[PDB]
Amino acid sequence: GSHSMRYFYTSVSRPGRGEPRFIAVGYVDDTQFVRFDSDAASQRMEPRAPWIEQEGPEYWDRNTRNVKAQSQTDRVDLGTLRGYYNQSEAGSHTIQMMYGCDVGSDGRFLRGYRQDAYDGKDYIALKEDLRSWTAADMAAQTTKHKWEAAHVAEQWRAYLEGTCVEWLRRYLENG
Amino acid sequence: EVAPPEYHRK
Amino acid sequence: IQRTPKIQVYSRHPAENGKSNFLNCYVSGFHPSDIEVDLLKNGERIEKVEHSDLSFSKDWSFYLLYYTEFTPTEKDEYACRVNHVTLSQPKIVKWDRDM
Repeated sequence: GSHSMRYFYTSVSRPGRGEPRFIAVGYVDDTQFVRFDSDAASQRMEPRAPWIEQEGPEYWDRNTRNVKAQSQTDRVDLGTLRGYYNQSEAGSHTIQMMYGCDVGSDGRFLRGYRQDAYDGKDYIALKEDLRSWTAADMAAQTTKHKWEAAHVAEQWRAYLEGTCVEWLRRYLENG
Repeated sequence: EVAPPEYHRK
Repeated sequence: IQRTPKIQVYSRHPAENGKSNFLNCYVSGFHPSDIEVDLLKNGERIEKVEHSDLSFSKDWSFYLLYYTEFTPTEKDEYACRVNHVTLSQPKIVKWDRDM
């Protein structure tokens, strides 16, 4: 059977109540193995499955810094997107992103994906080729034009076809 | 293993 | 967009008085993420109530699993009270051991 590793990020703004809330969960098939919550007291990625606890401190460090840095990108984005849509500063808004990869029964790369949404609807997603973008609207098109000129697709493709598949295979074996 | 942080703004 | 929650109440293991397991409330299909879910025993909020980490389905709507350990009996009634911006009043779904 094939398998999948998927990460789900969620940033919710809260005007007059501090920085946005950031939650990140990682899945290997139907099993959640890690989690990050900006409102929790540890401020670090945490294990939620037994087979991941064995990972080293460098892993936890790296994964913690990476998700946090992503959360900061999301807060700049929450502002940018409010302007694109011309909404008030008082409302709360959401940015969601799911990304992952599927491997075959033999653990070979099958598919990869990186998709995001604004306020529960599609915004910008990377096409199957992992080389081009699909913009769901006018606002996303603005993003697409910037991104197609800065080659952010190549950055994601390297991860989705490289790092993603290789770690999924590690998780599959350790679990 | 999480993807590197997105550096490109929307 | 704003979508209203679906609520499913069920026990971790098939209900049989004299045994034990957890009463579960799975809320899904909602947006935004702000939501309040309570497990009630005969109409009172159960003090203990754990829940999973915020995740979402392909359509971006959220889902949460709330659970608590309990002892199923003939008399004790169980329910899940949910509050969300999309509702006028907190929706309550009673636990039916046959579902």
